[PDB]
Amino acid sequence: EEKEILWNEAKAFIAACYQELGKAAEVKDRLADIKSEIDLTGSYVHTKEELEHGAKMAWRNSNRCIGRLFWNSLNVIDRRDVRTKEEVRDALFHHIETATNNGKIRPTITIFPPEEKGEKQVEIWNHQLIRYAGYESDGERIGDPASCSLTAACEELGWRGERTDFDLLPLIFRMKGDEQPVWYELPRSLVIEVPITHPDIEAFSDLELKWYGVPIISDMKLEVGGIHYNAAPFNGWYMGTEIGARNLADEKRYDKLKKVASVIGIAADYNTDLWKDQALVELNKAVLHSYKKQGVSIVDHHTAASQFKRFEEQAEEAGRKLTGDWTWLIPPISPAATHIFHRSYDNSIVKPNYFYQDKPYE
Amino acid sequence: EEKEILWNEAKAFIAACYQELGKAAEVKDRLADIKSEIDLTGSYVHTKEELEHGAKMAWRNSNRCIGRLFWNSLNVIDRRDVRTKEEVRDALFHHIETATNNGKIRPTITIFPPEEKGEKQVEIWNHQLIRYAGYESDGERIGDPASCSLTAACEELGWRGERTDFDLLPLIFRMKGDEQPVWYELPRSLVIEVPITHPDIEAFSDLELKWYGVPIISDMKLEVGGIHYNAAPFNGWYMGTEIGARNLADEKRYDKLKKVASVIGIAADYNTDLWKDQALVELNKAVLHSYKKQGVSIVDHHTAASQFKRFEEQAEEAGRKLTGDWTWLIPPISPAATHIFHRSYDNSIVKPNYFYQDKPYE
Ligand code: HEM
Ligand code: HEM
Ligand SMILES: N=C(Nc1cccc(CO[C@@H](CN)COCc2cccc(/N=C(/N)c3cccs3)c2)c1)c1cccs1
Ligand SMILES: N=C(Nc1cccc(CO[C@@H](CN)COCc2cccc(/N=C(/N)c3cccs3)c2)c1)c1cccs1
Ligand SMILES: C[C@H](O)[C@H](O)[C@H]1CNc2nc(N)[nH]c(=O)c2N1
Ligand SMILES: C[C@H](O)[C@H](O)[C@H]1CNc2nc(N)[nH]c(=O)c2N1
Ligand SMILES: [Cl-]
Ligand SMILES: [Cl-]
Repeated sequence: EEKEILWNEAKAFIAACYQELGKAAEVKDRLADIKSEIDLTGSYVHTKEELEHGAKMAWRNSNRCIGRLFWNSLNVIDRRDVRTKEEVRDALFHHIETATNNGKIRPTITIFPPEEKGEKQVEIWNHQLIRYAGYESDGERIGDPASCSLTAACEELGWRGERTDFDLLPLIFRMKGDEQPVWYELPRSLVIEVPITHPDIEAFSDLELKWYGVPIISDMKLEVGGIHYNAAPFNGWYMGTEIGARNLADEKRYDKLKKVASVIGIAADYNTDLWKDQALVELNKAVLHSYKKQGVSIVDHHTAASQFKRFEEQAEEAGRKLTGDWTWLIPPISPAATHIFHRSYDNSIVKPNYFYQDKPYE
Repeated sequence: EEKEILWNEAKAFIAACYQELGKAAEVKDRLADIKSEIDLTGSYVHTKEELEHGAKMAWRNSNRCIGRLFWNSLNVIDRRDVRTKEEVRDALFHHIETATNNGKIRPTITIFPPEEKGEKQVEIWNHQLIRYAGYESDGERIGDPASCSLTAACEELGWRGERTDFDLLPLIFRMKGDEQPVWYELPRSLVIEVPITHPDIEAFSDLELKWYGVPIISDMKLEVGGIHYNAAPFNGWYMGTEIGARNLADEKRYDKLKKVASVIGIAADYNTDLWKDQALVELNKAVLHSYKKQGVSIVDHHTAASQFKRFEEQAEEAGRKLTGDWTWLIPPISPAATHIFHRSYDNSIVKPNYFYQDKPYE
């Protein structure tokens, strides 16, 4: 059964992929090769062309992503050759360095050996390669609450955070055959961070806010033609609202709106004053200003939705069905000011794609 | 078949309604009476108790409405006795007067005779009882574009608008047996309007914006126990974002954000400045300020979502399933600042309920 699933997924993927690459005449022979390989080994190996186009198709098919206009320019790094934890560490360090590109962010994915029979070869524990620790004791929170459980697991492995609000978590991953993950501190020279200041309000620096430059999602499974790449970290650049309307604003994250209200000089006393809305706008202006001033890539939500509109037009022109998740594509501020809010999207799942998988901790 | 549908819908409604009213022992005899009445007449007549509770249940079941906490205090006016167009006009004038209540808005529904065999007795053409006309010629728009088609139809019936940006449309409705609807100008003494000013920015009055006090939806069908009340206008009060983030802001409505930007003294040149977001916040603060200053009821979106949270808790406490449409319940500004954004809702349709119906014009 598992073997039949693989072959059916393989057939669909190779046909579509080779059609897109103008290789339709080669499908028959490639599918023959594959069936034999599956018959003998219980699996098959993608060509570098298949793996690269597959990762790009997976991005193109991600219903929740507003940044898909740029799917075809994804930089795919093939690391299916790694066998040791030093090689994984160095590959993850390299990804950070080349994706960061001195601030001019390059969308990149590094692809590690895939699952064999559901057995992982490399298991990454981080949610993002660069993220801040979170702590709770004594009732008072320090850092990013979304990182509380992983931070606690790292402190079970001999690591200790300084307990600032912005401790960088170490890389943490497990190799097939090892019982415990290993961890490595991130070299600070690799990690660009951006201090948050406001273009007009000098007091805004009093909040001492910062965020990291490059979001690199490292806990999703890339599925391509029935092959499960559970370890394939990827990055784009931030849309500013992710930082300003969610990471720094959510009550269960950094919860900064009352402090923002205070430094911008407005009362935070009455719902009818819309002080939360006003604070959210100024915090989001500060995030965009600060990234731009630092020379780190970022996109505002209006420009992002305009880009997504072009992606919709591109799909229609290419004769491709468009899929999307309206509830995630709308930005969390001024959503009715974007075209997204005023149309609907088919939320069907199409493969290749990126999928959630169970956490190894918790 | 139609008759079977009616009986099945009647059974479900009477059982549930009488259960809620502590009248469970009367269900059997009432259902007997009903089946006979259906058998003889092809229909049945609600008691005043059934009609009143039915309208309230219909509101409670409206998935898209954030204001449902107050469903049980709906003021139901029974006008199933009307037979003439003068009686309909006077009933609609009365609804406006008693719902408006000098600014302290009372949620109210007036219920007219229902469809008989799909044949309407009274057919209301207005989308809302109080709404502004819209015109397009010469390329330039005047008034509310959402009213363009109905305004054109009214001008086919001998009415003529002054072509200001805020012309009040007349009431327009058709009686069973008449080929054309009749129209009646609204007495201005019945219509409260609110000029839009800003609490801190004096220049805001230069925009000369206003909106009407009471939104009274008059084109939906109330369905209760298989009976179709196609004419049953209802009103609550506004949530401020409806006016400030949509009616005055949408590009296909009054499209005022660039003018707002100008009077609040910010540039409207760069997406990264978030000038649309800032303009939206100040316009929405002005709307809430102006309604409050005029003594007209209105709710801000933060308070409304807090009320909706209580509605969710009330349902769970009463053992009632909650249904909702996430895509409409989230407010169009700062939606992630409300609890609504962070949970999900079952969008199942439950009756009694309010439904769209085909327009008689267009
Ligand atoms: C180039 C810049 C990019 C931008 C501005 C962008 C923007 C976004 C945003 C704003 C989200 C919503 C995230 C959230 O609210 O937590 C998102 C989701 C997503 N993006 Fe993109 N994205 C970009 C590139 C990429 C790349 C390169 C990939 C993969 C190759 C990717 C795959 C996804 C996926 C899978 C999700 C869904 C995550 C989930 O369900 O939790 N995106 N994107
Ligand atoms: C008491 C104050 C009320 C408030 C603040 C309120 C709030 C709202 C809001 C903001 C919407 C979304 C409208 C839009 O975006 O166009 C809505 C939808 C709705 N409300 Fe309420 N509402 C209230 C009372 C009522 C009443 C009294 C009824 C009926 C008896 C009602 C039935 C509905 C229905 C049917 C919709 C959906 C309209 C559609 O699908 O187009 N509401 N409500
Ligand atoms: N653990 C799960 N999933 C899960 C649980 C909680 C949260 C999440 C994801 O949380 C998101 C909340 N906003 C955060 O996602 C971060 C993200 C994802 C994609 C793009 C993001 N932003 C960017 N611009 C980019 C990052 C990388 C490329 S572009 C950020 C996932 C599971 C569910 C079922 C089985 S496992
Ligand atoms: N014509 C249709 N429906 C339709 C078409 C276009 C638009 C609409 C409704 O437009 C809404 C856009 N936001 C406007 O609804 C106005 C509204 C509805 C409910 C509550 C509203 N606000 C309030 N606070 C209240 C008004 C009355 C009680 S509370 C406003 C409905 C049909 C579809 C299928 C068959 S007919
Ligand atoms: C396509 C989309 O569902 C549509 O534009 C909806 C979105 N959510 C909404 N929500 C409310 N409250 N009112 C609306 O008119 C809309 N428009
Ligand atoms: C319940 C709801 O679907 C959930 O909170 C979603 C809403 N839309 C979202 N949209 C984005 N882009 N990111 C998110 O984390 C969420 N959260
Ligand atoms: Cl993030
Ligand atoms: Cl309205």
